[PDB]
Amino acid sequence: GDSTILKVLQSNIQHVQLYENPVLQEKALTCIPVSELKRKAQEKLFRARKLDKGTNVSDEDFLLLELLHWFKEEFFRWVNNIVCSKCGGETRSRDEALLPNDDELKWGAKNVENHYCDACQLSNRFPRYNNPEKLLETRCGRCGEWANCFTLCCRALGFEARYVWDYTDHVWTEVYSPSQQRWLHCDACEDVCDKPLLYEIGWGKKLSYIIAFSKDEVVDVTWRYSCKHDEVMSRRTKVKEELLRETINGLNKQRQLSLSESRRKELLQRIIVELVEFISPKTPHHHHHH
Amino acid sequence: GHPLEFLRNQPQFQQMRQIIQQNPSLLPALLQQIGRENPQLLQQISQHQEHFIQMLNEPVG
Ligand SMILES: [Cl-]
Ligand SMILES: [Zn+2]
Ligand SMILES: [Zn+2]
Repeated sequence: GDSTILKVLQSNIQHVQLYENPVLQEKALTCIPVSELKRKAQEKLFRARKLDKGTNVSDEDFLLLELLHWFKEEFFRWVNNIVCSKCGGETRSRDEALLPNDDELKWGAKNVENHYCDACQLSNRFPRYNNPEKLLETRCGRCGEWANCFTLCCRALGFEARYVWDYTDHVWTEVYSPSQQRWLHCDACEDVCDKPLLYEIGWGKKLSYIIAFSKDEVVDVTWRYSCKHDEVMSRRTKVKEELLRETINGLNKQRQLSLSESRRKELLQRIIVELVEFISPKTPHHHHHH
Repeated sequence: GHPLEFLRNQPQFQQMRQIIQQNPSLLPALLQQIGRENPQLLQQISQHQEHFIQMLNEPVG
């Protein structure tokens, strides 16, 4: 229907197909020093098992932790306001957004930002590229660009990855741990792994709807990110709970028609784990910092 | 009308019910998984097992 929650489910479901493309994934391996992430993951893996108290194994999980770190440090950059092309100094945001010229539209930028230099009387352009192939080159932006490119990257290394859309304007990634038989919170943008209460408890965020999107599924993952489910419920005033559920089921069932029997069975076995967590809200936690 | 009544119309439970009604074979694995994630919920489930099961098998659209 006309509710915007449902309209974003469909773009995002569409949009997330782009990562699975070994053409783009190829392009995203050109960028990534696996040999080094994967070899630094093994060195942290060998030593961790000296204190075998450390249960699980973790392995592609140690690599996951190197993946985030690399991304934060060597690869992607955070854009506050971009520096002036001319003089190299401070710029400020004009609220009237630039119209995207032409190339910018091609690489998926609908909104372009005016980063004004007062010194130079120069409008600098901060395009807001939806297209992850452009982000491999631009290598910068805010949470949108960071989650969007980091999700292409997970897939690029054979990770099961979701794009996770929070209604209150943050986005991130989920990554499956074969190791731990569960999905894992990944915020490259904030350098955090497997600390889902970062947003509500760390930031004081008043959450509502958080929807995950992968090649296989759409999942309402809201309940992973909260221990105040009653308050979250109160803010879920955008759409009927029936209609949201109906619509994600519809989408999963349509888009699972072309999966295998056993695959579909693996999925239903995992969804039990998630669903149990969603009814197992945590007890409200200083450091979601450090 | 039990300790577990509050789960009845929670969204994530309504989804759990649709799945369990359409995948009965998953009940043991559910009970087991709840046993890991949520020891105190598994216990309240045990105190009042039929109530819980009636919740799970009640149809929801
Ligand atoms: Cl947490
Ligand atoms: Zn300037
Ligand atoms: Zn602190």
